[PDB]
Amino acid sequence: ECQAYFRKVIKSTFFQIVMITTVTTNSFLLVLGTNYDIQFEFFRTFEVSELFFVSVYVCEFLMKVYVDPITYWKDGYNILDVIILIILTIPYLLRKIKGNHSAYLHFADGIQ
Amino acid sequence: GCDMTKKIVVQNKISACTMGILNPVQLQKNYTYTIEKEAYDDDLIVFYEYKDLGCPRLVYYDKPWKPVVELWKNGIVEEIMNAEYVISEINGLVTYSYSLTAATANCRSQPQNWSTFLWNRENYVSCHEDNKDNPLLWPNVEYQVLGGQTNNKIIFGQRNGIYTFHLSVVDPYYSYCNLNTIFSVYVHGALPVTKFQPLLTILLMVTTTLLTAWLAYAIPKQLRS
Amino acid sequence: DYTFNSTMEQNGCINEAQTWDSMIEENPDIPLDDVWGPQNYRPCFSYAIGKPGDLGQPYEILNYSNKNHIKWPMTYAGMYVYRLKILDPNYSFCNLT
Ligand SMILES: *[C@@H]1O[C@H](CO)[C@@H](O[C@@H]2O[C@H](CO)[C@@H](O[C@@H]3O[C@H](CO[C@@H]4O[C@H](CO)[C@@H](O)[C@H](O)[C@@H]4O)[C@@H](O)[C@H](O[C@@H]4O[C@H](CO)[C@@H](O)[C@H](O)[C@@H]4O)[C@@H]3O)[C@H](O)[C@H]2NC(C)=O)[C@H](O)[C@H]1NC(C)=O
Ligand SMILES: *[C@@H]1O[C@H](CO)[C@@H](O[C@@H]2O[C@H](CO)[C@@H](O[C@@H]3O[C@H](CO)[C@@H](O)[C@H](O)[C@@H]3O)[C@H](O)[C@H]2NC(C)=O)[C@H](O)[C@H]1NC(C)=O
Ligand SMILES: *[C@@H]1O[C@H](CO)[C@@H](O[C@@H]2O[C@H](CO)[C@@H](O)[C@H](O)[C@H]2NC(C)=O)[C@H](O)[C@H]1NC(C)=O
Ligand SMILES: *[C@@H]1O[C@H](CO)[C@@H](O)[C@H](O)[C@H]1NC(C)=O
Repeated sequence: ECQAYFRKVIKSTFFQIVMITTVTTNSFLLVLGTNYDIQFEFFRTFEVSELFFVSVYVCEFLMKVYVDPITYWKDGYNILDVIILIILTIPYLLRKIKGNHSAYLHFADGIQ
Repeated sequence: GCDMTKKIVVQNKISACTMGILNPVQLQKNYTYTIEKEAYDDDLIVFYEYKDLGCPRLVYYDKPWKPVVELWKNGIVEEIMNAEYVISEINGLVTYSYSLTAATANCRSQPQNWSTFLWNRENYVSCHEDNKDNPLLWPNVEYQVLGGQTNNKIIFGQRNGIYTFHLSVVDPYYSYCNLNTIFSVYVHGALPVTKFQPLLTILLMVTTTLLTAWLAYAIPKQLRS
Repeated sequence: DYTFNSTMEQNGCINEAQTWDSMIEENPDIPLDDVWGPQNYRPCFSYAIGKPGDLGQPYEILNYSNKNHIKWPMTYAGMYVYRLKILDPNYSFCNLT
């Protein structure tokens, strides 16, 4: 039914521009995050931007949760990006709200 | 009796000054620091003294840390101190946990904590003897005693502030002198958490519902064309 | 225009010392002979007395067991008639210059 319009929307350059802008702001967040001051202070911007980024990435995985994984199981770049989404989503789900038994921090800059 | 020439010092091999946080040239002129309402119940503030303390030690959050104390006779290093010693807070904060809680320390006589009342060489009866009428009411009550043959340390909180450790050497077989000191440490953690009851999964579900609402809004866009 | 071997540090001075320019600044009008001496001396290796100032300025409390030599600008030629005075406040009973 509406799959044609959804694929037309996903072909539009504006959604890709918004995605690229969000992940470039994520790159700048990592650039400011290797510092120590903005790491934990003057960091409300970090919090709201990271919430925006994880919302955008969850939305991207929702676009890639379609029947198109019949092509995201044999291809090249496509399996790489969905597996990257999985190994992104799971750790910060068990890191940002952890409450668990774990040793220490070695995958913040790695996830970014 | 006591030997008045003996004293205890804490090593300050590298200190928090002379790097990109604080400088020695400023702290003496009333460099007052903040407490974020975690000691007893409000607007408590702390006043560091550089002359009395010096440059404070620097450790990191979630690092198993133990102070190492040395004995001095006539102003000369002679031997590190290996007896059992305890620490406390003069201000009275609770935002620091302890290591392995006395069961993996093989305690057998219900050790006493900072709740029986100051500790000294007098009040202290250990728990590693075989006293016959208080073995346990204790699954995992902690072991508020460092040093000695055991290997328990202090796990730090995430407050990111200066702490003033008041240290008392507690073994009653080392010397008759009530060895005691005051030293200062400072922690520089990773990140405070202001996530509250909104979880990552809760906000994820909110975003999924909003995106499905957007799709249900864009369905008539294809329907109207 | 005259300096010496070293600075505050590399000589062991834990806290801020007291140099010649600061002490000439200390005394407004009285001549130099009453500016600094054994009646006014405070050591640098103190950690409690005067100041935790920034360290690295020229150090003029020169003595033996210290290497502290004298230095002058290389370019121009001149003379500086130096009078040497002993600063230790419990060395002798009299003045030695
Ligand atoms: C000729 O000039 C030379 C230097 O130009 C002088 O040599 C210096 O002598 C000083 C004392 O006579 C030395 O001062 C240092 O003072 C420190 C005192 O700090 C204490 O810290 C404790 C901490 O608990 C406090 O309670 C105390 O109240 C004090 O504040 C000492 O720690 C220090 O001892 C060692 O020094 C060496 C450096 O050689 C360090 O590497 C070491 O870690 C330790 O701290 C020392 O006593 C000063 O070091 C020394 N400098 C040199 C280069 O030798 C001579 O004294 C002058 N001649 C005469 C006759 O006065
Ligand atoms: C400091 O040490 C004392 C021991 O002298 C501790 O008191 C004892 O603590 C244990 C563990 O909490 C208590 O056992 C359990 O108590 C709970 C109620 O909190 C009960 O539901 C369990 O069934 C079990 O009985 C024990 O009763 C208690 N003893 C007394 C006399 O109160 C104390 O908790 C230690 N405090 C700290 C901060 O470590
Ligand atoms: C100050 O300059 C003098 C140069 O006169 C340096 O003196 C040398 O010091 C070393 C250290 O023990 C001796 O082995 C040499 O024999 C000295 N040479 C001379 C010519 O005196 C001294 O090192 C300089 N001080 C500093 C801090 O660099
Ligand atoms: C800090 O304390 C010192 C001594 O207690 C006092 O002289 C000074 O005025 C104080 N400064 C401020 C800003 O409170």
